[PDB]
Amino acid sequence: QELGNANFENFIGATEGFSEIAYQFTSHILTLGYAVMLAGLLYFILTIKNVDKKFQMSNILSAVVMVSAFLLLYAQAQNWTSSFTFNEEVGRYFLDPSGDLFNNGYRYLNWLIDVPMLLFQILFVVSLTTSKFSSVRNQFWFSGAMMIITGYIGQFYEVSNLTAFLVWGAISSAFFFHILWVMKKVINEGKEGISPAGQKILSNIWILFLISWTLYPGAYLMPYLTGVDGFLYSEDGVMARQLVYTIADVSSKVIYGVLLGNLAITLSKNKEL
Amino acid sequence: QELGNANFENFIGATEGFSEIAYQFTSHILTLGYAVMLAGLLYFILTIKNVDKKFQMSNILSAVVMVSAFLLLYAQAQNWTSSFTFNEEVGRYFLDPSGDLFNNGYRYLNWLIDVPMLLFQILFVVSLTTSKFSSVRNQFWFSGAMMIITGYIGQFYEVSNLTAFLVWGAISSAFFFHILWVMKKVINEGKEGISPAGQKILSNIWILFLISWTLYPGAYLMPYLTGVDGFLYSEDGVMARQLVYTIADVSSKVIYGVLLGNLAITLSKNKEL
Amino acid sequence: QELGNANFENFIGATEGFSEIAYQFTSHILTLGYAVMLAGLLYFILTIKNVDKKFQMSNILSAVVMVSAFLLLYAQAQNWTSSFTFNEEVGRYFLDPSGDLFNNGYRYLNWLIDVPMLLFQILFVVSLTTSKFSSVRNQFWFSGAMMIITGYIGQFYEVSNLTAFLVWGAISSAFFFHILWVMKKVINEGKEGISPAGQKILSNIWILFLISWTLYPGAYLMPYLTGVDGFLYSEDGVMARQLVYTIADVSSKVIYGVLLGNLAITLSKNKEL
Amino acid sequence: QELGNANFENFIGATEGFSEIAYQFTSHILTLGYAVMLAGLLYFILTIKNVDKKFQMSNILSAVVMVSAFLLLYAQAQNWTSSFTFNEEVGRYFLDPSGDLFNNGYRYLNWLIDVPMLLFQILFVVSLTTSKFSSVRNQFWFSGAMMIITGYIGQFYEVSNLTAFLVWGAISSAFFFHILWVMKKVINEGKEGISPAGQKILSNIWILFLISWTLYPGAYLMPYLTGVDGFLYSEDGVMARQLVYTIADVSSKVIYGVLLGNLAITLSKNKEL
Amino acid sequence: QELGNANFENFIGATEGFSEIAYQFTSHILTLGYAVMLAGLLYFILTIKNVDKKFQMSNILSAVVMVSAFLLLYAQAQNWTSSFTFNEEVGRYFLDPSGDLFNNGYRYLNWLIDVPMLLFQILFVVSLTTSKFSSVRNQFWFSGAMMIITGYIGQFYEVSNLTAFLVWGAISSAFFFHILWVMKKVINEGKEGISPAGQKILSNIWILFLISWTLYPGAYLMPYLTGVDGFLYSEDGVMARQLVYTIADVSSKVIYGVLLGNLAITLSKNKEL
Ligand SMILES: CCCCCCCC/C=C\CCCCCCCC(=O)OC[C@H](O)CO
Ligand SMILES: *C/C=C(C)/C=C/C=C(C)/C=C/C1=C(C)CCCC1(C)C
Ligand SMILES: *C/C=C(C)/C=C/C=C(C)/C=C/C1=C(C)CCCC1(C)C
Ligand SMILES: *C/C=C(C)/C=C/C=C(C)/C=C/C1=C(C)CCCC1(C)C
Ligand SMILES: *C/C=C(C)/C=C/C=C(C)/C=C/C1=C(C)CCCC1(C)C
Ligand SMILES: *C/C=C(C)/C=C/C=C(C)/C=C/C1=C(C)CCCC1(C)C
Ligand SMILES: CCCCCCCCCCCCCCCCCCCC
Ligand SMILES: CCCCCCCCO[C@@H]1O[C@H](CO)[C@@H](O)[C@H](O)[C@H]1O
Ligand SMILES: CCCCCCCCO[C@@H]1O[C@H](CO)[C@@H](O)[C@H](O)[C@H]1O
Ligand SMILES: CCCCCCCCO[C@@H]1O[C@H](CO)[C@@H](O)[C@H](O)[C@H]1O
Ligand SMILES: CCCCCCCCO[C@@H]1O[C@H](CO)[C@@H](O)[C@H](O)[C@H]1O
Ligand SMILES: CCCCCCCCO[C@@H]1O[C@H](CO)[C@@H](O)[C@H](O)[C@H]1O
Ligand code: NA
Ligand code: NA
Ligand code: NA
Ligand code: NA
Ligand code: NA
Repeated sequence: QELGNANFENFIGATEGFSEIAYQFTSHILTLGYAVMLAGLLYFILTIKNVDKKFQMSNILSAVVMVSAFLLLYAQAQNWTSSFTFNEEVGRYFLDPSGDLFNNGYRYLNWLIDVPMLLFQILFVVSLTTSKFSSVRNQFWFSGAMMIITGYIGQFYEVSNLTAFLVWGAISSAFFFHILWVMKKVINEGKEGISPAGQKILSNIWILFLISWTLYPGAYLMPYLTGVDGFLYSEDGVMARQLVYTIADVSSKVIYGVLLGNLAITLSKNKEL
Repeated sequence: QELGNANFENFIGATEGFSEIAYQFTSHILTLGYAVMLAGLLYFILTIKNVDKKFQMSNILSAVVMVSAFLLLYAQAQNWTSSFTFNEEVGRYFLDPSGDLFNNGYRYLNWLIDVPMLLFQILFVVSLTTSKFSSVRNQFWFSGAMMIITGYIGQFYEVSNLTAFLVWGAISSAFFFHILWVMKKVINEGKEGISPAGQKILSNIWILFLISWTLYPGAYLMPYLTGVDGFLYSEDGVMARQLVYTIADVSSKVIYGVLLGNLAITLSKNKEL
Repeated sequence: QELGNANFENFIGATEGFSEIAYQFTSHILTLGYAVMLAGLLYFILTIKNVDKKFQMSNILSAVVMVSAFLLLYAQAQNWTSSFTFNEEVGRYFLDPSGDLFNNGYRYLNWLIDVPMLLFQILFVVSLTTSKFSSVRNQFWFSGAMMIITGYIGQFYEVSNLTAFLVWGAISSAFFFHILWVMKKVINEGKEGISPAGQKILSNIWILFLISWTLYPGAYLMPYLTGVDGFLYSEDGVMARQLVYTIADVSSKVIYGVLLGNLAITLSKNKEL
Repeated sequence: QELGNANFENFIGATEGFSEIAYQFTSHILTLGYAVMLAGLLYFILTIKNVDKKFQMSNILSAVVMVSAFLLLYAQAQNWTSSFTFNEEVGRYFLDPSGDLFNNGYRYLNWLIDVPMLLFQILFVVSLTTSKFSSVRNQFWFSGAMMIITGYIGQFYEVSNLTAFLVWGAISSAFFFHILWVMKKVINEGKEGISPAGQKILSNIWILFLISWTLYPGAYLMPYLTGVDGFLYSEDGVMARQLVYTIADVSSKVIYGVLLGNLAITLSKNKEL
Repeated sequence: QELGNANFENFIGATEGFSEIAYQFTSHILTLGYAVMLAGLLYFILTIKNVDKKFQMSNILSAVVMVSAFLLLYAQAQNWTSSFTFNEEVGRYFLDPSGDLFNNGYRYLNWLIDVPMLLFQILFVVSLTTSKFSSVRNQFWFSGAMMIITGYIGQFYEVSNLTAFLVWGAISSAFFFHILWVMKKVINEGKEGISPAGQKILSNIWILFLISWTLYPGAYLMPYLTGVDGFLYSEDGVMARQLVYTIADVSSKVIYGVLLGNLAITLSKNKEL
C-alpha cells in the first residue's frame, strides 16, 4: 500500500494493525493529555491573584499555553480514533484512510505557540543580571522557531527517507542545544539575589526543563531507538511515542508553570509558601 | 469473533446484545455523570470566596477535578452509544465495532488527575500535627499512581485472563489500603484543635471517602461478584458497573468537595455557616 | 417490527412516520429549550451581586440547574434528529434505528440534579418558623428521588405494559403529593415576618410551582389523555409532550429562579427593585 | 418529489439545485451571523460596568439575546450544509434529505426569547411617563408571542398553501403593528425630560427598530416579492432571504444593544460619553 | 468534473490531488491558526486591567476580533479535512464533494467584523490632531466594507473567469489604498505629543499593518503569481495561500493587538512597561 511521506504509526497500522491494548492505551493517554491541559488552564487562571502584579503575566502565559495544548491534544485524540478502525475477522485496529493518515506534525506547528511562550514566561519571574531581556527573548524565539520548523520537515520522512529524517533532526538539535545554553544562563542569573528557597525552585525548574524538553527528540527517534526491526518498530513503539509526548507535555507545560508560580510566590512581597 | 483483551461489556454486546432498558439506562447514567461534573465545576468556582484565602486552593482543586471528570464522562457517554447499535430484527443493541470496542480504561488513566488532586486538596483545609505535609503528599501520590496503573493493566484481562485480572487487582488493592491508612491519619490530625462542628464534618468526610472509594474496586469485580455464569455476568452487570461508577464519581468528587468547602467555612475567621 | 420497552414516539415513528411540521416542530421546541437554559445560566451568574451575600447560593443553584438542563436538552435535541430520518418516497420522517431509539428517560435521570436543587434553593431565601431546615431538605430529597426513580421505571413501559406504566406512575404520584405538601408548608412559613411585597412573590412562586411541576406527570400520560386510539396517540401527541416539557422546564427552572431572585432582592437590606 | 409543508429552499434545492456561489454565500452569511452574535456576547459582558448599576440589566439582557441568537444561527449554519449536497455530474448542490429538510422555523421559535427580551430591555434604560411599566411589558410580550406563533404556522405553508401563508402572515402583521405602536409610545415617553444627547440616541433607536424589525416580514415574503415565477423564486431568492435575516439580526440585536448601552452612559450620573 | 465558480484548491484537488505533506501541512497551519486566536482571546481579556480605563476598549475589540477569527479558522480547518479524502491506490488526497467544495469566501465575509474593528480600535489609543474621530471611523468602515465585498465577488472567479477575478480585485485594491492612506494619517497624528517610546511603537505598528494587510491580496493572487502553469498553480500554491493567510491573521490581529496594548500602557498615567 502506497502511503508516501507518512509517520510510522500508519505503516504499523496498515500491516500488523494494533491490538486492543495498543489502540485503547494510545487513545487513553491522549485523552488524559488534553484533560490535564484544560484542568491546568483553570488552575492558572484561578491562581493569578496568588502572586504580586508583576509576576501575573507568567500565569497568563501558562494559561495561553494550556489553551494551545488542549486544542491540539483534543484534535489529535480524535485523529487517532478516526485513523484506525477495528477489523472483526482478526480483532485488531487497522489503518482507515477515509479518516486521514495519522501525523504527529499537528504537535510541531502548535509548538510555535508553546515553545516561545514557555521560554518567554520565565523572564517575568526571574530578574536577569548581565543579560538583556530583549536579547534573551530574541535568541529564544529565533532558535525555537528554527528548531521546530526543521524538526517538522524531518518527521515527514521518518519512514520514507531515513537520511533526510536524521539530517533535519541533527540541524534541529543544534538549535535545541542553543536554547539549553541560553536557559541555563537565565536560570543562573535568576538565582542571583533571591532567597535560598527560590534558588532551590530554580534548580528544580532547570532539571525539569532539561529532562522534559529532551523527551521530545526522544519521541522523534522513538521507532528507531532499538535499531532496525527492533522492539520499538511496532505497536509497542507507537504506544511509547505518545506516552513520552504526554509525560513531556505535562512536565514541560503544567508542572513547569506550577513551579514558576511557586517561585513567584516566594519572590512576592505579601505572600509565603 | 475475536475480541482479545477487551472489557466484558463487548462480550455481552456481541453475543446476547442489550435490551432497550439496559442500553438506554447505561447511556442515561453516564449523561447524568458528566452533567453533575459540569454543574459541580460551576458550583466550586462560584463559591471560592465563601472561605478564607488560605482555603481557596481546595475550591480550585475541586474545580480541576470537575474538568477532568466532565471531559472523561462526556467522552465515555459518546463511546457507549457509538459501540452498540440497534438490530431491527431482534430488537436489541449489539456490538458495532466500527465504533471501537468499549473500554473502561479511559476512566483509569484520568484517575491520575483525580486521585492525586482529591488526596492533595484536603491538606489545604486541615492542619497536620504529627505527620509531615510533604511526606503525606508523596505517599498519597506514589500509592495513588501505583494503585491506578496496576488496576489499569488488570482490567484489560477481566475476560481474556482471569488470573492476571485478579493478581493485578490484588496488587492494586495493597496500594489502596495504604491510601486508606494515610487518609485516616490525616482526618484524625485534622480534627485536633478545631471546633466540634468541623470535627463532625471530618467524621462524615471519612465515611464518605471510605465507602465511595471502595465502590471503584467494586466496579472492577462487578461481572464476577455473583461468580461464574452469575446474575451479574449479563446486561444487568453492565448496567450495575456504570451505576456504581457514577455513584462513586459523584460521592468521591462532588460531595467530598462540598463537605471540604463546608469545613473550610467553619475554620474561616469571618464566616459562619 | 420489534421495539420492546420503548417510548411511544418510536412506535408512531415506525408505523405512521412524522409530517414535516411534526418532526420540525419537535426539533425546534427542544432547540428553544436548551437555548433558554444557556441564556438563563448567563442571567443567573450575571445577577449574583444583585442580592445580599446570604441569598447568593440561590443564584448559584439556579446556575447549577441551568447547566444540567442545557446539557440534557441539547443532547436530547440531537437524539431527536438522529432517531428519525426523511423518507423521500412518502415524504415523512420514520424511525432510523441506527440513531438509537428515542427515549425520554434522559430527562428523568437528569431530574436527580434539577429536582433536589430546585427544592433546596428556596431554603436559602425564605426563613422557616416551625419546620427544621435539615428535616425539610431530607424530605424533599428522599421524596424527590423516589418520585423520579419510580417514574423512570414506569415510562419504559408506556407502550409495552400499560399496567406497569400506571402502577409505577401512581406510586411516583404519591411521592409527588408529599413534595407539594412540604413546599406549601415552606412557602407559608416563608411569608411569616416579611414585607407584603415578598409575600406576593411567594404566592406567585407557589402557583408557578404547582402548575409547572404538574405538567410533568401530564407529559408522562400525554399519549393516553384522549384514551385508546385517541387524538393524542399520534404525531400530535408526540409534539404535545415535548411542548409541555419545554413549558414546564422554562417555568419550573428559569421563571422559578427569577422570582426567587426577586424575592431575595426585597429581603436584601441594601437593595431595591 | 413529495416534500409536503416545507420551505421553498427545499423546492429550489430539489429541482434546480444551488450554484457554488448560492450555496457557499448562504453558508458564509449564516457563519458571519453566529460569529457576530458570539462577539457581541463578549462585548456586552465586558462593558457591563461602563454604566450605572440600574442600567446594567440592559447589558445582561443584550447578553441573553446574544446567547440565543448565537446558538440558533450556529445550529442553522450546520442545518444548511447538511441539507444540500454537491452533485458531481451537474456541479450543483441538491436537496439531501438524509440531512433533514431545511426549515427557517428554528429562527421563529427562538424569537420567543429574542423578541420579548429586546422589547423588555429598553424599559430598564428609559423612564415612562403616562404608561405603566407592567402594562407595556405585558402588551409587548403577548403581542410578541402571538406575532411569532402565527408567523411560525404561516411559513410552513409558504409553498404548499399560499392562502394559509398569507392569512397567517396577515394576522401576524396585525400584532406587529401593535408592537410598533407601543414602542413608539415608549420612545416618546423616554425622550421626555432627558438630555439632548439621550434624545438623539432614542431617535436613532426608533429608526433602527422600525427598519430592522420590518426586514423580518420582508424575509417571510421574499420568494414572492417579484410575483409568480419571479426573479426571487430561485437560488437568488434563497440567498436574499438569509442575507436579510442576517442584516436584521445584527441590526435588531447587536446595534440596538449598543445604542441602548450608549443611552445608558449618557443617563449615568457617574460616567461620561 | 464540473466545478463551476470554485476556488483553485478544488481543481488541484480534483485533478492532481494533494501529497501527504501538502494535505497535512494545510491542515496543521489552519489548526495553529485557530489555536492562536483562542489563546489571544484569553490574553486580551486577562490583560484588560493592565491599562487605564479609557484604553480598555482596545482590549475588548481585540477580544471581539479573536472570537470571530477563532470561529472562522476553526470552521475552515474542518472544511479542509472534509473536502479532501485519501485515495489508497495512489496515496494522495482528492476532492471529496460529499464534504462540499473548499471555499476561501468564509474568511472574506468574517472580515466584515475583523477589518472594521481592527481599524476602529486604534482610535481608542491614539489621539488625533487634525482629523475627526467619527470622520476617520466612517471612512475606515465604508472603504473596509467595499474592499471586502468586491474582493469576495472576485475570488469566486479566480479560475472560472480570470477577467472578473482581476477587475473586482482591482476595484477592491482602490479601496485598500484609501485605507492605507487614512491609517498613515492616523499613525502620524498619533505620534504627535507622546513619548519617544510610544512613537517607536506606532512606527512598528505601521510597518506591521502595511506588510500584514498586503499579504491578503497576496493570497488572493497566489495561484497566478508565477503566471500560467507556474510553480504556484499546484499543491505548493495551495499550501502557500493558507500559510500566508495564517501569517497575515496572526500579524494583523494578535501582534497588532499586543502592540496597541503596549502603547496603551506607555500612555497610561498609572502604569509602566
Ligand atoms: C516563522 C515565524 C515563526 C513564529 C514563531 C516566532 C515566535 C513569535 C512568538 C510570539 C510573538 C508574539 C508577538 C509579541 C510582540 C511583542 C513582544 C514585545 O513587545 O516584547 C516584550 C516586552 O518588551 C515586555 O514588556
Ligand atoms: C510544550 C512543547 C514543547 C516544550 C516542545 C518542545 C520540542 C522540542 C524541544 C523539540 C525538539 C526537537 C529536536 C531537538 C530534534 C527533533 C525535532 C524536534 C523539534 C522534536
Ligand atoms: C474520582 C476517582 C476516584 C476517586 C477513583 C478511585 C479509584 C480507586 C480507589 C481504584 C481502586 C482499584 C482497586 C483498589 C482494585 C482494582 C483496581 C482499581 C484501580 C479500580
Ligand atoms: C426541572 C424538572 C422538574 C421540576 C421535574 C419534575 C418532575 C416531576 C414533578 C415528575 C413527576 C412524575 C409523576 C408525579 C408521575 C409520573 C412520573 C413523573 C416522575 C413524571
Ligand atoms: C431578533 C429577532 C427579531 C427582532 C425578530 C422579529 C420578528 C418579526 C418582527 C416577525 C414579524 C413577522 C410578521 C410581522 C409577518 C410574518 C411573520 C413574522 C413573524 C416573520
Ligand atoms: C484580520 C483580517 C484582515 C486584516 C483582512 C484584510 C483583508 C484585506 C486587506 C483584503 C484586501 C483585498 C484586496 C486589496 C484585493 C483582493 C481582495 C481582498 C479583499 C483580499
Ligand atoms: C408577570 C408577567 C405576566 C406575563 C403575561 C404576558 C403573557 C404573555 C404570554 C403569551 C401567551 C400566548 C398564548 C397563545 C396561545 C396559542 C394560540 C395560537 C393561535 C392559534
Ligand atoms: C540515532 C538512531 C538512528 C538509528 C537508525 C537505524 C535505522 C533503522 O533502519 C530501518 O529500520 C526500519 C524498521 O526496522 C526498516 O523498516 C528500514 O528498512 C530500515 O531502513
Ligand atoms: C473475587 C471475585 C473473583 C471470582 C472469580 C469468578 C470466576 C468466574 O469464572 C468465569 O466466569 C465467566 C462468566 O460466568 C465464564 O465465562 C468463564 O469461563 C469463567 O472463567
Ligand atoms: C389515566 C390515563 C390512562 C388511560 C389509559 C387508556 C388505555 C389506552 O389503551 C391503549 O391504547 C393504545 C393506543 O391506541 C392501544 O394501542 C393499546 O392497545 C391500548 O391498550
Ligand atoms: C407579495 C405577497 C403576495 C405574493 C403572491 C405571489 C403569488 C405567487 O404564486 C406562486 O408562485 C410560485 C413561484 O413562481 C408558483 O410556482 C406557484 O404555482 C404560484 O402559486
Ligand atoms: C497580476 C497577476 C495576474 C496574472 C494572471 C495571468 C495567469 C493566467 O493564466 C491562467 O493559468 C491557469 C493555470 O496556471 C490556466 O488554467 C488558465 O487557462 C490561464 O488563463
Ligand atoms: Na477507530
Ligand atoms: Na448507538
Ligand atoms: Na433526521
Ligand atoms: Na453540504
Ligand atoms: Na479528509
